[PDB]
Amino acid sequence: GAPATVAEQGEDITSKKDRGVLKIVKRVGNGEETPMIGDKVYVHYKGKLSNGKKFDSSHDRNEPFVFSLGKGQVIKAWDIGVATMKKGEICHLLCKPEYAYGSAGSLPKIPSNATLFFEIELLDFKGE
Repeated sequence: GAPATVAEQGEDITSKKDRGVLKIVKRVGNGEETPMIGDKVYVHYKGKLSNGKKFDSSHDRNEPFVFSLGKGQVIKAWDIGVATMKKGEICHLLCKPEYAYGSAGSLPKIPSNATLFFEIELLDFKGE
């Protein structure tokens, strides 16, 4: 499945190269511009435990998820991963617990020490 494919083939985009955040681009985005730290980023996402269990999707509500890039409003894996995306890009990310919810987890959806999979679409980003 997609999570295994990221574990096997994904690019390690962490600075530490600890395989904490692994990435596969699934659809190429527009041009060369990526969001800057502080930009408001607008994403659609489908989130799964690494075992394939769906835990969330912005599409069910048809409400893009919006956050300020690099501000720690989201799990580290997203601050890292989204910063590498172009507008219109879809990627797959596989995220070790150290870059997600750690040993604490986020019950009831996310157990302790969970690796998370996301398919993320960067819909847009704004200066503000």
